[PDB]
Amino acid sequence: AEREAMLAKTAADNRKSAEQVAAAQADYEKEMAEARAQASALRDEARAAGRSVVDEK
Amino acid sequence: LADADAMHAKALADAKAESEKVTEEAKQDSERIAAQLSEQAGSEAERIK
Amino acid sequence: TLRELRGRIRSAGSIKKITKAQELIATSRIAKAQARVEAARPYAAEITNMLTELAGASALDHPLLVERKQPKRAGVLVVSSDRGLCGAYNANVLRRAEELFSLLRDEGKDPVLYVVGRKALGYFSFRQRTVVESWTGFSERPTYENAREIADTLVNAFMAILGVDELHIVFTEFRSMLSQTAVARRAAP
Amino acid sequence: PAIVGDEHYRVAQEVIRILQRYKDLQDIIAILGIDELSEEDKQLVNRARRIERFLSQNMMAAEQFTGQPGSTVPLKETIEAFDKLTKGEFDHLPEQAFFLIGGLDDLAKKAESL
Amino acid sequence: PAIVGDEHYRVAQEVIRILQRYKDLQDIIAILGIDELSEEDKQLVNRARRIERFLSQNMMAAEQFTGQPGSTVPLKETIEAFDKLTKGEFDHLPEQAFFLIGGLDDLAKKAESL
Amino acid sequence: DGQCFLESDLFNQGVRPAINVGVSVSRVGGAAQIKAMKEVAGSLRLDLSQYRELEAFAAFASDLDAASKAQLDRGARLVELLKQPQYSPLAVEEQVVAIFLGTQGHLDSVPVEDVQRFESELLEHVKASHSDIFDGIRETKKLSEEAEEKLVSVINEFKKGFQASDGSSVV
Amino acid sequence: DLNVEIVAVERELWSGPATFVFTRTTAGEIGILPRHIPLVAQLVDDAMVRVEREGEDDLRIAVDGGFLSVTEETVRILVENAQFESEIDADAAKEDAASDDERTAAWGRARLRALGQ
Amino acid sequence: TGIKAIDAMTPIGRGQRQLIIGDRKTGKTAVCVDTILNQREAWLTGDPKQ
Ligand SMILES: Nc1ncnc2c1ncn2[C@@H]1O[C@H](COP(=O)(O)OP(=O)(O)OP(=O)(O)O)[C@@H](O)[C@H]1O
Ligand SMILES: [Mg+2]
Repeated sequence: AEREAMLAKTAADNRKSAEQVAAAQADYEKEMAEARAQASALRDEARAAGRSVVDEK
Repeated sequence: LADADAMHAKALADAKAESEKVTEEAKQDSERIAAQLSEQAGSEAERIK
Repeated sequence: TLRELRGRIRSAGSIKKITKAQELIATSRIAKAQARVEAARPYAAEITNMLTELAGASALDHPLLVERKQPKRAGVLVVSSDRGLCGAYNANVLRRAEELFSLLRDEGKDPVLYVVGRKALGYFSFRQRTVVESWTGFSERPTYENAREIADTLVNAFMAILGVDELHIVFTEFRSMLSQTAVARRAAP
Repeated sequence: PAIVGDEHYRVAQEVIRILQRYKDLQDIIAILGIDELSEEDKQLVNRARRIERFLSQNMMAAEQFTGQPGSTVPLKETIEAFDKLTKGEFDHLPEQAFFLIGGLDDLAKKAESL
Repeated sequence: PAIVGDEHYRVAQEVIRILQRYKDLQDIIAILGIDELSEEDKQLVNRARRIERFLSQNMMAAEQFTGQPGSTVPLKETIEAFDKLTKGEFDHLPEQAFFLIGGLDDLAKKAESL
Repeated sequence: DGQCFLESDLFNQGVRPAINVGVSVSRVGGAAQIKAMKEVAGSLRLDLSQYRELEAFAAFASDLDAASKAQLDRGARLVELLKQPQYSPLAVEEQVVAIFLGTQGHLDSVPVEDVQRFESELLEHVKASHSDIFDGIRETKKLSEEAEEKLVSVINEFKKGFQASDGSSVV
Repeated sequence: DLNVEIVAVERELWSGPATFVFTRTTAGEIGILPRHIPLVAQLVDDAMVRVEREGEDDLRIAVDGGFLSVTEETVRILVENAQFESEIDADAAKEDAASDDERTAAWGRARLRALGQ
Repeated sequence: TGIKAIDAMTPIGRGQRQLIIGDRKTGKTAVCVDTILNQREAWLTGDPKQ
């Protein structure tokens, strides 16, 4: 029973091995894109505020 | 699964740190954009006056 | 000069009407042809499945599955339209056929022509290249009988009769409405 | 032919024949494109376009506008070039190869460039 | 986009684009039938039908005939209504609901009536 | 001494100014243009005329060579780059940088839908953060090698922090 | 019950369920009803197919050199050309059966067999 | 002139006659007005050579 269980465990293990390695790059790219998006949103809202102060003044 | 785990943790931590760096650079750029637009607003108000 | 200009205006208007009608008719026939392409897909899928099974059980020694030890002749079935007004269709197909001929000659094989559609016959006749056998009158609306005839001819030429040590089919893949591409598939071996 | 020689006259008149045939097809080219023409006329249209663009030359007076130095083509070279081009020996090169190139050596150089 | 508001220009240009596509598809509709269109084209045709019939209005000049008092639709209301139309927020109403109505209030009332 | 032929066909379809690059020309120009503009926009007129000619061929051809596609993309990006609002005259150095973006290929990674915004945002960033480039261009009328390298570095840095309208990165 | 898909090279002619199928493979006649072992068998050049529908009478089909196949989920009959018995022209089949060509005679004989001859 | 297209493809030098030619409502008076407006940066210099 334990032998079969170990087979199964090592299987899921190498599965996660390929996976987690793929997901590391995937999540790094995801967080990097989110950071770029927050940066762009900050620049865009700052530009909007600048144009708003231009309009108001 | 230990290393992949180590690599994923390192990727998350490095992504968070470099995202903080990206956001700091973007905040500085936002500040400079706001300063430029405020200076332009002042110049336009001066010309209108 | 004004009379000539007005006559040309009338001529161009008539041509515009005819071309617009042809465009709409082609729009209808594109849907018809795509529906007919999809209608044949189940047969192809099922016959491919059982052919895979038989190959799994077969000896895999049929002549269609083994290359000739010294290949000399490679038949080419160039599928082309039988009527004009198709833009670069025929030009693309025949340019790809010429590319295939150059590839064959660089590899030491001699291409022999089988042609479908009158435009390809004209193109090859102008270039003094002979065609063993050619069919016409069904590129606008093919039927399985014509495909059966072409396949019988090609297979018999492959079994041979001077015969051919290879055979390719050069035709236009209908990848999408916006794009079509001239391709060549080695149909045997 | 009595003044410029037989070869020059023959080349010039063959070029004119090709260009006139190209002009005669202008309406069909404009409407349906070169695709509808017969092969004997499609080849002629291709080499007619190549002859028309090869008659262009990078004039020395044009340096101030484009920056390329101007080229001078001796008569023998142009006669030979157009004799070759009308016969179709260059109809495998792209059209842009002949555009503002001014000679056979420059033609091959620019064909390599493309 | 200078004399009229930027939102006004965007809405007007979107309506014009939709109507232009609809007029381009008139040729296919009147010959091959409405069924031949794609799902996107069918959606755009319904939207264009509703936009085009919504440009109609119960003109005051018609009050003498029907007794219905004419409608003056403020520019802002027209802009918002056509922004909704181009966005498809009223694509589920019958076409007859858009005939001879001034503004979204009359649109809603006629929709309820039908 | 030359004509700027504004075409109604281009004007009515968003291309404003509607300069017909094929027919429009300046005989006496070239000598009057400052050195930096002559360097960056040396072949811009010929490139745009060739792209306009090629657009008709590619408007219906199913496919074309790699050169044809590259020329079509470059010409589309250049046309979007030259598109300009009204009563918004750019100084000569800003023009130099904007044309440098396109003629040197830096826009090839930016989609057509965002060339205008990319150019405007980069000009704002260069004025706010790297005015040394504009100062050099204005003062010496030439885009020096060091200035060109700094501008390329700034363009690459900015493309990291820019979104296409589709959300994808433009690097 | 069987899921019988009768597919012509041009179209998917028929895909209705059936309780039983009968046809002459080149090696003999075969009668198939559900859970039959997986099979693939060429039909005789003049063969005809019977499908006993769960509803009304069984359909008789003239089949031109088709391949029958059976798998736990479906029963396929891949045919160059297939005709329902109601679509058979008796005079045309009679004329074809008298034809000298082997293929034409086989097709006519198949049509006659499907019709009821 | 302050316009990217003209200052890049068809530069106008001082002493030149540059014909702005086009149909009605093609932006001819918006290219010459922009040119005039763009000269203010030079005007404020106070240098008659500019
Ligand atoms: N670059 C531009 N971007 C957007 N709109 C523009 C641009 N240039 C001009 N326009 C618009 O073009 C409209 C008409 O152009 P303009 O008045 O300059 O043309 P024109 O040649 O002087 O016309 P006309 O003499 O026939 O009245 C102007 O209202 C302006 O809104
Ligand atoms: Mg005007």
